[PDB]
Formats: sequence, structure tokens, C-alpha cells
Amino acid sequence: SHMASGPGFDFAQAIMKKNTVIARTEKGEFTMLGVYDRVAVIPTHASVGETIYINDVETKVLDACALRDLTDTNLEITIVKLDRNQKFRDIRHFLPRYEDDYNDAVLSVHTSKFPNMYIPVGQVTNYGFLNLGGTPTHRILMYNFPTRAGQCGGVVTTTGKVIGIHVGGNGAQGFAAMLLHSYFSD
Amino acid sequence: SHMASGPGFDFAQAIMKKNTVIARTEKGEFTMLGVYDRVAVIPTHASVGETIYINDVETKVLDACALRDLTDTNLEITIVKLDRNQKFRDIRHFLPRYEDDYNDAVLSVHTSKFPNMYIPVGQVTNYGFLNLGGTPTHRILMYNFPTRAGQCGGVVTTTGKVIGIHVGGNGAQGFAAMLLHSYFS
Ligand SMILES: *[C@@H](CC(=O)OCC)[C@H](C[C@@H]1CCNC1=O)NC(=O)[C@@H](CC(=O)[C@@H](NC(=O)c1cc(C)on1)C(C)C)Cc1ccc(F)cc1
Ligand SMILES: *[C@@H](CC(=O)OCC)[C@H](C[C@@H]1CCNC1=O)NC(=O)[C@@H](CC(=O)[C@@H](NC(=O)c1cc(C)on1)C(C)C)Cc1ccc(F)cc1
Repeated sequence: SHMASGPGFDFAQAIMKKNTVIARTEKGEFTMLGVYDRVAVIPTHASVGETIYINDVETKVLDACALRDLTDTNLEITIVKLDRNQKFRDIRHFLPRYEDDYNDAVLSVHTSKFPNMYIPVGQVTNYGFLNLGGTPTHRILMYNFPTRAGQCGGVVTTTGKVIGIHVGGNGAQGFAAMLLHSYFSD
Repeated sequence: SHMASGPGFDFAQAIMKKNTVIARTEKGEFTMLGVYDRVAVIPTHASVGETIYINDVETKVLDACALRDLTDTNLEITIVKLDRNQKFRDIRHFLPRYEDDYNDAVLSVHTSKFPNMYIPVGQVTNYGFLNLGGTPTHRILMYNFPTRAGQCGGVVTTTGKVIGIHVGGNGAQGFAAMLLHSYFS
């Protein structure tokens, strides 16, 4: 069915090894992408509090911002600033500047149960609006793969671009929230 | 952590897309590797009967042979001949001819819940003998990855070599049965 490229697999591998951690909230375990310095991202439905477990180390959250567009609509991204010695590789230059469609993407998961899994998801479409668990959400990417709980937070990449994080699905399709350069560079 | 090469991921993807199906027995679902014609392999612990579900289509098993070496020891490979119109790409030339060690291997799964997932497992070592669920087993490959149930039948590959199928683990390590060219020729 779906296929990815060699450089695509190697690009995903480099992001996972250097820019992901296992995050655990009250709501469960999630893959977490670190973007730069001590700034990382996680789906809003994870309900981040004043503390979070990062690789099983409880870490103080210095700040969190649940992202909403100018229509005050959910984007399902929550940016968190972490009180933790280690800093992230700056990967902002891999973030897209515009909404777009993509071919042969890869979904990568980093949890305790699946500490290094890679899933080619195929063509990613700009789906736009989504009724996500009853919450209207915008800037959604869609792919036809039977995604599962525990893949939320998973990083979706193309060769050279980190395009989103997984946030939902219906049993036959997966949905990711867009990542955009403007969210982190202003 | 564990790492694989682009060519490694691309070879595994080609094997999965062309030479794997979802097999479901009374004992559960397993990844099933087709080797040539209508011949496929599955772990013996799947307890294959006279029928099997191949991609949710009940298929008549024409023959099955649970492999044991010349010491009459379990190998955990079962070769099945399937009553199935479509035939498999012959990939016998990718099978190793002898026991060996491998680097930066990949474990690939094709089940209903995880249809085509890829896991770098790192260095694969010829472990040899294993007491698998109380059954003495030979020709076992070992890799340090926390494998799980539902990854049994998963194909272990390196670029150009189909080296084994997953059959067990202990929570910190995974174990696969060797595949050898002599089994099919
Ligand atoms: C991962 C996160 C999770 O499980 O909950 C965290 C506490 C999970 C992944 C999906 C599960 C099933 N397959 C997946 O990929 N995410 C969720 O469960 C979100 C809610 C959903 O995905 C719902 N699906 C839909 O709403 C939907 C809409 C369409 C067109 O198709 N499906 C569930 C019914 C599966 C978690 C979430 C996010 C934002 C919210 F406002 C509420 C809930
Ligand atoms: C895959 C098949 C399956 O789950 O269905 C069979 C009921 C599963 C994979 C392992 C599960 C846990 N993690 C895995 O990778 N395979 C099994 O459960 C076999 C038995 C085992 O793996 C045991 N482990 C050991 O024996 C062992 C030995 C050493 C040195 O380290 N671990 C369980 C304790 C997990 C299934 C099997 C195969 C052949 C038999 F004769 C009996 C049982």
C-alpha cells in the first residue's frame, strides 16, 4: 500500500533520535517533539499541568500555550516550555511556512511500549476543519492509515520537513495537526 | 538507540508490500511471509489447522510441515501450502544459506492493528539454543528490543537478506527463528 523514500526514513530517524522524548501526563503517554532550546509540543487533549514526566523524570512546566487561530478555533497544539537541563536541537528550519499537501509521509512513534517505530502513511491531504472528539479543530492533515491511541504525538515527516503531529483518527484514517514555522519564530 | 539505513528500510518495505499477508489462526493473528508460489511460513505456535484466514479470507491449507532439525529439536518454523489462486514473488534468493550474525536489522509487522510498521532492532546475534515457552528450540537469532506479542511472524531483514521471523521475547530482547535457503530447495 503506502511507501516512503530512503532519505525520508533517514530524515525521520534523525528527528526521533535527537528531538523526541517520552511524555506522560495524567491522560497517558505521548510522543513529544522538542523544537528548540527547551520548547516542545504535545496535543492539547493531553491536559498538560504544572508538572510532566519526560522520560520518566518529573519536570516542571514553565509555560504552556494551547494554540488557537484567529477565529478562536482549536488547533490541538500545545507548546510547553520545560524546566530541564538538556536543550533541544533547533529544527525550526524544517518547519513548513504554509499549509500544503504532501506525498509519502512517515509517522514515527517514541513511547515506552514502542520506543522506535516508523509507519509510512502515504499521501497526506490538507483536510482543514475537523470535528475532533466533539471539538471543532482547524488545520488538520489526513492520511488513510488505521491509526491507534498511543500514536498521538507521533511525528509526521517528509524528507526535509517536519509537517505535523498525530492527534486523532476514526479507525480507518489518521489526523495530524499542522506545524508551521510561524508558531515558533516571531 | 538502534538505527537502520535507507536501503535497509527500502528493502524491508519491498518485502512487506509484495510478500506478506495477515494470517489469523485460532491462536490469533500473525504476520505471514510468502516465499514462492503458494508456500508461506508462520511460527509453529500459531497452531495452524486445515483452514486459515489470509487477509480475512478463509483458505484451505493443502499442507503444513513443522520444522525440526536433525536432532529432532523444534525450529518454530511451519511451512504451509495454501489453496490460493495468487502466487508469491519468489524471494528464495534473499534467504541466507548458513547461520550468521547481522547488523542494523529491521523488524517489520503486517497485522490488522499495525498494517506495515518498521522497527530498527540493531545487531542480531546467533543465539543458538532457546527454551521457548518450555520447548527446546534451535537456530535462534537474538536482538535487544522490547518485542511484544503481535509481532510474532514479523520479518527480520537486512539489505538483501531475509534472515528470520519473530517468535519470542522476554521483555527486553526479541528472538526470531532463522530462515535458510535449504528449507525451500
Ligand atoms: C490518541 C490520543 C488519545 O487516545 O487520547 C488522549 C487522552 C488518539 C488517536 C486516535 C484514537 C483512535 N485512532 C486514532 O488515531 N486520539 C484521540 O482519541 C482523540 C479523539 C479522537 O480521535 C476521536 N475521533 C474523532 O473525533 C474523529 C473525527 C473524524 C472525522 O474521525 N474521527 C475518537 C472517537 C477516536 C483525542 C481528542 C483530541 C481533541 C479533542 F477535542 C477531544 C479528544
Ligand atoms: C508472539 C506470539 C504470541 O504472542 O502468541 C502466542 C500465544 C510472542 C512474542 C513474545 C511475547 C512477549 N514478547 C515477545 O516478543 N511469542 C511468545 O509468547 C512465545 C513464548 C515466549 O516468547 C516466552 N518467552 C521465553 O520463553 C523466553 C526465553 C528466554 C531465554 O527469554 N524469553 C514468553 C515468556 C513470552 C510463544 C511460544 C513459542 C514456542 C513454544 F514451544 C511455546 C510458546
